[PDB]
Amino acid sequence: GPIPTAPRENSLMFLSTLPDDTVPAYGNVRTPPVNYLPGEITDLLQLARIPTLMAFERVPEPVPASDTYVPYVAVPTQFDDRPLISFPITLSDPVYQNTLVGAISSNFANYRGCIQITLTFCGPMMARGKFLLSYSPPNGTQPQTLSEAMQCTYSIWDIGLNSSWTFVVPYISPSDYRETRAITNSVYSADGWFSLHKLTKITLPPDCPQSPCILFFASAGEDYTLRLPVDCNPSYVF
Amino acid sequence: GPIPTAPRENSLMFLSTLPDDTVPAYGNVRTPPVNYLPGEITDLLQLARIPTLMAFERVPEPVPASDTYVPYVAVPTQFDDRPLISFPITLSDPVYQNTLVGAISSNFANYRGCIQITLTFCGPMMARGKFLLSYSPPNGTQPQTLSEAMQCTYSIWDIGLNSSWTFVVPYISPSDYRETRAITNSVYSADGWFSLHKLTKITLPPDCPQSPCILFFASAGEDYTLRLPVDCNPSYVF
Amino acid sequence: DRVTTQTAGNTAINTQSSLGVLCAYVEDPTKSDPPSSSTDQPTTTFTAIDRWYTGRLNSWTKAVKTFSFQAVPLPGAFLSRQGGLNGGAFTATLHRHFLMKCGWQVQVQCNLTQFHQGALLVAMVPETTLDVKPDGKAKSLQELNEEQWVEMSDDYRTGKNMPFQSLGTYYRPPNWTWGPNFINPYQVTVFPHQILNARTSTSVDVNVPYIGETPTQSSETQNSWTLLVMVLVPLDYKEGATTDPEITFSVRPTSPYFNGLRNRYTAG
Amino acid sequence: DRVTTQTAGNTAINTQSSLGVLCAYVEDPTKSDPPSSSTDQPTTTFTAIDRWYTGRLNSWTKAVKTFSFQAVPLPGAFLSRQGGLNGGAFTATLHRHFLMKCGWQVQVQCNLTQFHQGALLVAMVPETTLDVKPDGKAKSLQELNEEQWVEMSDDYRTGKNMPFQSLGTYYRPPNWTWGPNFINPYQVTVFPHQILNARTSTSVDVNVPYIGETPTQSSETQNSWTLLVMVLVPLDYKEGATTDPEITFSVRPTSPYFNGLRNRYTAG
Amino acid sequence: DRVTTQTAGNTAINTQSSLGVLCAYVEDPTKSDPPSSSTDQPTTTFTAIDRWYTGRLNSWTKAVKTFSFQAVPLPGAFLSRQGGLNGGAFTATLHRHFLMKCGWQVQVQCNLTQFHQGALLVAMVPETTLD
Amino acid sequence: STDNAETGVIEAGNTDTDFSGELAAPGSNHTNVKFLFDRSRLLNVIKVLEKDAVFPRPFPTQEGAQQDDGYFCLLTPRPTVASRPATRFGLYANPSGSGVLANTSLDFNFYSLACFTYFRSDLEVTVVSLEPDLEFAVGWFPSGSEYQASSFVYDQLHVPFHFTGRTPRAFASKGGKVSFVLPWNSVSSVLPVRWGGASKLSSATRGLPAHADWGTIYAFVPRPNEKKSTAVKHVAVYIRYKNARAWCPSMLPFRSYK
Amino acid sequence: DFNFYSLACFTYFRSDLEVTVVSLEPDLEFAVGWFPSGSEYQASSFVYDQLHVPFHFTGRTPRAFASKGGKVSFVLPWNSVSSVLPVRWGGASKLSSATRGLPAHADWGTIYAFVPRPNEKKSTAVKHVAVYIRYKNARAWCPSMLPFRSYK
Amino acid sequence: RGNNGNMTFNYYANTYQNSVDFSTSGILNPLGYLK
Amino acid sequence: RGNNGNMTFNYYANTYQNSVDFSTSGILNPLGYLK
Repeated sequence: GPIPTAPRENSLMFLSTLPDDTVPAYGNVRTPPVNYLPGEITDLLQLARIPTLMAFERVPEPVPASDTYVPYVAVPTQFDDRPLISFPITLSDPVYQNTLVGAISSNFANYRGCIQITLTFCGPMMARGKFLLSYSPPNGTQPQTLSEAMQCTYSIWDIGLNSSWTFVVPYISPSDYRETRAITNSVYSADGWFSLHKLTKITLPPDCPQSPCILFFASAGEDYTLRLPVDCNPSYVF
Repeated sequence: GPIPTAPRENSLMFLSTLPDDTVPAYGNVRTPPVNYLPGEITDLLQLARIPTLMAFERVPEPVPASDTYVPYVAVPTQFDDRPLISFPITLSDPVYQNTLVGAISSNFANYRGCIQITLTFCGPMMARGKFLLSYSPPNGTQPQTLSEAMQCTYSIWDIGLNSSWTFVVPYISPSDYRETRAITNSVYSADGWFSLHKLTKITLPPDCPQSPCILFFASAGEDYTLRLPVDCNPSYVF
Repeated sequence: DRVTTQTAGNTAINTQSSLGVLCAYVEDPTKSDPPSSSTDQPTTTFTAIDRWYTGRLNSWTKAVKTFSFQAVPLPGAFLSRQGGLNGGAFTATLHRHFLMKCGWQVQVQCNLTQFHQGALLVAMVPETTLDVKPDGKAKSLQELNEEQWVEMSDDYRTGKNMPFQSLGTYYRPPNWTWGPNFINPYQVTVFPHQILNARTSTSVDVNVPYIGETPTQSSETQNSWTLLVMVLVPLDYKEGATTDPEITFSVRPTSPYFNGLRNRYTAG
Repeated sequence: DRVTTQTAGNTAINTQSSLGVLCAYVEDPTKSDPPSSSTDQPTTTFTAIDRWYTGRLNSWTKAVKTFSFQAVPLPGAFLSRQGGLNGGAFTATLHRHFLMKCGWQVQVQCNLTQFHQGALLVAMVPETTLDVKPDGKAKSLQELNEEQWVEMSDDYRTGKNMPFQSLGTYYRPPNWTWGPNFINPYQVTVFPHQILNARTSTSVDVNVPYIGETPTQSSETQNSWTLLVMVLVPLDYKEGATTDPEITFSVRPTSPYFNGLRNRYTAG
Repeated sequence: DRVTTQTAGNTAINTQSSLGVLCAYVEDPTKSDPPSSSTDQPTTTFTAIDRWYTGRLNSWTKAVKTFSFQAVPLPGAFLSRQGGLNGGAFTATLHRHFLMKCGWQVQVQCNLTQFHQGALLVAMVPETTLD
Repeated sequence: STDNAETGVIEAGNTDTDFSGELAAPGSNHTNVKFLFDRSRLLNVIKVLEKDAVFPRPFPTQEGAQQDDGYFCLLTPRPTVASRPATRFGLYANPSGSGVLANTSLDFNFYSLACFTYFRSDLEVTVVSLEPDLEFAVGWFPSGSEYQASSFVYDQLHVPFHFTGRTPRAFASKGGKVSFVLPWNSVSSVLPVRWGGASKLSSATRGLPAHADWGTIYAFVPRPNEKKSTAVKHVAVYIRYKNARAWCPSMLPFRSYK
Repeated sequence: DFNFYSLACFTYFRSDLEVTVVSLEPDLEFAVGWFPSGSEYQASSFVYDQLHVPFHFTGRTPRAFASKGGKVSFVLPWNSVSSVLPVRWGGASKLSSATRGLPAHADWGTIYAFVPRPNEKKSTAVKHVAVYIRYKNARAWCPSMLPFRSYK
Repeated sequence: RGNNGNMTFNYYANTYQNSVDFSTSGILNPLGYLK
Repeated sequence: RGNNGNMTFNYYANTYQNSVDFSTSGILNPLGYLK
C-alpha cells in the first residue's frame, strides 16, 4: 500500500550547503587510484602553520612608486623613541593580506588560537644588536614608547649564532572566538598591536654595509583554529 | 500517521542512465525459458578478442575506383627504405573502422590494455622471406627507416611452416586510460605507429606468382578493457 | 595429426591436411535435449540419415574479386538440390515433417597445391537471406550458375537489397538505405569459421549446433545456418598451372529431431 | 654536523655549512613503486645515471631587485642544456624514452662570506611555466643571458602573462586579467624550500619525490618540478668586497623509471 | 621443434626453420661475473638495451664467387651504423662509456625457397681487421 | 608468436608473450551486456490520438484507405514502417511529391552494438510529451494483440473503447511523464536481431519476423471525440532494456569510408 | 570558480561532482544533456512526422528532464583518463604546437541545456540557465600558493 | 548485476518486477575449439 | 566524514554513489624534515 507522507513546507528547495547526497546518474565508474602521489592535504590549517612573508612599505617619505611593498623592515642607525615597525593584530589588515594565514582565514568568519610571528635577521654575521618584540593588548592609544612596550607582553631578541626568533602572539580575547574582519573595529576583531623596538643600536666593524634588514614571517600556532566558511572576495581577478 | 518527507530539488526528473528499476505494469508473466540456445554472450570484450580484417587502399597511384579497399597489403619485389604499410595506433583511424575492436570501442570513451595485430601470409608454400614488425612510441616524426624501426619495439617474422604471426602492441601510456578518438590528436589518444618492413626480399622458385599478400587482422588482448559508453555514430544508416 | 578419417554411418570422408574441427559454440554440438515445445514423440536419428552429403560449388578463378562469395543455405540446399546435394532419406524426412531441429557438420574441399596463392574464408553464418534475390524470390539453379560468383558492392554491405514488403500506392515510396541482414565483409571472421589458405590446407572443418528464435523451427522456411565461402585473397598462378580449381562441400546433420509428421509438402 | 659529504655514484659534493636536507613531502623521496600505468618492463637506475649534475646560474648583484628570480625547469634544463647542465647518459636516456618518472635531489651553492648581507629563497615549485615566454615559446639561452634576472611586476603576480591560445578573428579579443600559474611572491615559502642567507650558510638542500597528474609523464614536455632561486633581501656591501658572487646548482635524479623505448627524439 | 620465437625485451624475432642455437664456448654465454679489473660500479643491463637490433647486408647473386664474404664488426657496426643498424640506447651507452664487456646473440636471415641451390657460411670469427 | 589463423582459434596474447612486461590490470566492466543496454534512448515520435483510430492496413495499402497513420509505435529495436515491422529501413530525402509519408523508426544505439544475433530483455518504456503541459495517456497492447477500434456513447459524448480494457492504461498528469517496465510477451523464445526464415509457407517475405516485438504503444488525449482542435500534438518514446541477454556472436554495420 | 581558487592553496585535486541546474527564466521546461571527458556532442537531427528531432535527446550518456519550473540535480564521477585534476600545470599536451599550461582533460565533462521540443517550435526570445557545482569526497595534494591581493 | 544501484530493498515480488522462464519436465569461455 | 549529516541509511551502493580506485597488482603530518 501507499505509505502516508506529509511533505514539509520547504519541499523542492535547493539549499547550497545541504549536508546530504544526491542521486547518481553515471555510477559503476572506477577512477584511477592514487597510491603514487604524496603530499596529501587533509586540513588547511596544515598550510596555515607554514610561515609566509608579510608586507610593508619600504621607506618614508619619497618612493619611486607606491607598489614597492617589501617583506622586510630596514633598521636605520638613527635613534628616536618610536617603534621601527608596528601593525594591528587584525587578520584583515594589509600586513596579513598576502600571507597564507590571512588569505586562508579571510574566507572564514572566526578564528581561535595564537598567531606566530617569525623574524629573520638577514644582515652580516659580524653585526651585533638587540631588539625588543612587544605585543600590546587593546588600548585607547597605541603604545609608542619603549617604556610602554616594556610594560606589555614582550621578549628581548639577541643577534647571534641563531638568526631567527619565533614570537607567539598570545590569545587574549573576551570571547572564545574572534572576528577575522574588523567591520566596526570592535574589541572582538582588533586584538591590539605588535611592535618592534630596537633595544641597543646595531654595532658594526668597519666596511660592513649599513642598515641591515629583518625578514618577517606570519604563521599559525599549533592551537590555531578556523570556523564558519564565508563567501570569497573575487577582487583578485579584476 | 503520515511520514514526514522532504522531496529533493531533482524530483520528477527523468534521467536516462538512472541505476534503478521502475514500476511494473504487466507482471506475473512467465516467458519461455532458454535452455536450448548456446553461445551466450556475457561481455562484449569476448567479441573484441576475436580477430577481424583491417582495411587499406590497394595500390598507388591509379585505381579504377577509390572504394577498392582491401584487407591485405601486397608485397612488391622493388626495394626502397620505407615501410610497406604503416598506420597509427588510434582506434578512430579508418584502418580499425570496420574491425570489431574499432567498432565496439568507438561506442566507448576510454580503453586500457593491449591491441593484438595478427598477420597471415597467403602466398605459396614455396615462398621464403623475412619481415620486421615494429611498434613505435609517439615521436615528433614518424619513423620510416629500417634502422629507425630496429631501435623501437620490434619482432622479426620468418616465413615457414606456420603461416601466421600474432603481434601484441604493448600498452605504453602516460595515463592509466587512453582516449578512443583523437579529437585534438594529443598524446593520450594517439599511441604512435605500427609499421611493416621487409627484412629480406621474398625469394621464389620459377613459375611462382609474383607479389604475395599478407592478410591483416586486428584483435583485443586478454588484458583489454573498455570504459564509459557514449552516444553512437548514426552515420552508417545514411 | 593432419590425417583424419571421420566416420558417420555408411559414409567416410578423408583428408590429409586437417586443421582440426572448430567446435562453436559448445564443447559438443551433438549434446542436446528433446525439443520442449512439442509434446508428440519426435522422430529421432537412425543410421541411414546419420551420414554425410556431398555437393559441388562453382569454380574459383583469377577473375573472382575480393569478398565475392557463394551462399549455401541449410537445410535449403537439400530442399532445392543446390549443387547436386541430393539428401535421400534426410530430404524425404524433411518434406514429411512440419518442424525440424538439428545442428550441422560441414567440410569444404578445394584442390589447391604448391605454386598457387589465395585464401578462402569458409564460415557458417547465422542468419542470412543471401540465397534470396532482392525481389523476394529465391535463386534458381540457372541463376546460381549464371553469376558465377556474387559480387560485393554497395548492396550486401549495407543491407540495402534485402527482401522487403512494398508499401503500395497509398504511401510515398521511401529511399531504402539500410537493413540488418548486411554483410560487413571485414567482420565475417566473428562466425564459426576456418580459412582455406592455399599455403597450408586443402580442407576445413566447422561444427555447429542448432540455434533459433524458437526451440524448433519449420522445415520448409528456416535458414538458421548458412555455409558461406568467401574469397579473402584472389587466385594467382603462372601459366601451365591448373586452371579453375573446383570447390566441393560435405554436409552432415547432427542430432535431428522431426515433429509434425504429415504428407509430402505441396506448395500453394 | 655542518660538514656533510653526500656520495652518489662517481660524484661526491661537499659542504661545510649544511643546514640539513629538506625531505618533503615523504620521509624518503627515494621510496617508490614501478609505475602502474605501463606494462612494459621499465628501464630502472644504474650507476652512471645514479650521480649528480652541476650547472651555473647568472650572477647575483646589488642591482637585482626584491623578488627577482631565476627559473630552472626539471628535466627541461637537461633537454635545453641550460647553464651548461649537460646530462650525459641521463639526457641520452631521456631523448630515447617516451615516459619518465623520477624525483630530484638539488643543492644550490653561492659563495658568500662575512661583510655581506642578503638572502636568497631557493624553492622547488610545482608547477611552473616560468621558463616560457608569454608568446608561448620557451626561452633560449641568449634570452636567459640577456635578462639577466626576471623582474617581478604586475605580470607574474596575477598570471596575466602565462602562455595562451589566441581566440582568432571570429571573437572579440578579451581583456586578459588572471591566470592560475601566478606567483604570489610572499607565499613561495609554502613549497619545499630553504633560504640561502649570507649570514648562516653557503649552500642549501631540498629533496623532492615524483609528483604528477598521471603516474608517469612524457619525457619531452613535463615541468613537474622547477628550481626557483628568488631574492628576498638584496645584496649590499662596502667597496673592496667581492663584486658579483656566482650561483651554481647541483641536480641529482632519484629512482628513475623510463618507459617507451624508441629512437632519439626529432621535433616536427 | 623448428618453430621458435625468441623473446628479448620489447622485441621478438620468429623463425619456422630453426636448426637450434649454437652455444660456444660455454653452456650459457649469459652466465658471467662483474669485470674484476675495474672498481667503479658497472652500468649493468636494463630492459631497453635487453633487446634485438636488425640490419641489412648486400644482396647475394649468381655472380658472387666462392668464399666471397661480408664482414660485420661488433660493436663496430653499431658505431658506424653499418647496414642501418641503429642501436638506440645501446649505442648511446657505448659512446658514453670508456670500457665495454658483452657477449652476442646473432641471427642471420636469408629468404631462400625451393628451386634454388647454394650455401652460406655464417660464423662469428675472432678476431678480425676485415672491416 | 607463431600461429595459424586458418585454425579459427587465436589465443588472446599479452605483452609478456614475445617481449618483457606484464598484464595491464583490469579496471572496468562496462562491456557487460546487462550493464550496457540498461539505459534509455529515443525510440520513436508518435502523434497523439484525439479520436477512435482506424489501425493501419497491412501492405500493400491501396488508394483511398481511411486510416490514421503515425499514432502507433512498435516496441522494436528492429526497423519499422507505418507501425508495422520492416526489413529495410527507409527515409525521405525530398519534400516534393504526392502521397503519404510513412513513419519509420530504429534504435541506432542497439544496432551500433549488436554484434549478436539473438536478444531477450524486459523493456522499460518511458513516454515524454514534446508539447508543453500536455495531459495525455498511454495505451499498450501486447504482441499478437490488436487495437480495439470503436467508440461508445455516454451522455451523447462518444467515448472510445481504448480508454479501457484488460491491458495497461497509464494516465499522465498535466505536464507529467509515464514510465513502466514490460515483460517479454512473445510466443517466441527470443527476439531475432537478424533473421533468415519465413513466417508463412506462402507469399511471406524472407527476413521479416512476425513477433519480434514487446507490443505496441499509442498516445491519446483522455477526452471524448467531440473535444477536438486542428493543432496536432506530438509524443516521444523512450525504451530501456532490462536484464538483457545475448546469444550467437555476429557482425556490426558497415562504416563507409567516404 | 572564484571560491575554489580562493582556497587552492594546492596543486592537485580530485573529487566527484554534484551538478545542479537552475533556470534563470520562470516556469521553464528544460532538460540537461551531459557527455564525459574525451567525448563529443552529436550534432545532427532525425525526422519524426516531418518534425526534426535532434539526436541529443537520446544516447547512452545521462539525460535529465526537468518539470515545468523544476530543477535538475545529480552527482558525476571522476571520469578522466588522468588520475587527478591539475589546479596549475606546467607541461604540454602535445609534442608539437601545444600550449604550455593548458591541460587537455582536467574536467568532469561538459553539460548543456536544451528545450525538449523539436526544431520547428522556436521563438526569438533567448532563455538562460545557471550552473551549480559541488565537490564530493574532495582530496588535495602538493601544498601551493593563493592568488595575489592588490593593495590599491 | 546490470546498471542497478538501489540494492537494499525491493518493493514488488520478483515475478512482478521481471519475467521468469518455466520448467520443462570475469573469466570468459572461448567461442571455438580445435580437435 | 565531509559535509554529510544523513548518516543512518544509504539507498544506493557505494560503487554507484561514488567512484572507487582499482587495485594495481586530528594530528597533522609535517610537510618537511631535516637531516
